[PDB]
Amino acid sequence: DDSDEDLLE
Amino acid sequence: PETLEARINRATNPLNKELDWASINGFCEQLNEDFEGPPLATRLLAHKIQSPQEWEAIQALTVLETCMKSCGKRFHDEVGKFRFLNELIKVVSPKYLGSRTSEKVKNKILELLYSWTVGLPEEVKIAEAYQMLKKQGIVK
Repeated sequence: DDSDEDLLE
Repeated sequence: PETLEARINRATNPLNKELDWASINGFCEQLNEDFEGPPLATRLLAHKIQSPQEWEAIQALTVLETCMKSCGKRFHDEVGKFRFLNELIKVVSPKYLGSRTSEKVKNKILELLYSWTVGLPEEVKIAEAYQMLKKQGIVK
């Protein structure tokens, strides 16, 4: 599966 | 066989006088076994790693180091999501948990991140997470 959180910046 | 929870609880037990390889490697073995092992492993590890009990977190990072070396496209892929990587960023970063995390724990995470950028170049999110930290001045 390809979905994910945003990178925490 | 024993559950991921049981393994990781033994492998990271802050009562441990030394590294428990049976449990460490048994964790890697078990997450590899069940379809949904890797995303669970990664959830369990992220919690142990963020422990205020340093020996618990340190042993967790050793489990993570170990299973990254031993397992994986499925494990490598889960660790290589922002879903996991964000939890490491929390621990090393002064904006988040970094202020109350030992230098040992943070240095271990940063080492591990560097080593995966070199060793697993296909996981571009690990690499992106690392140069973000480097751009922020958290590494070098």
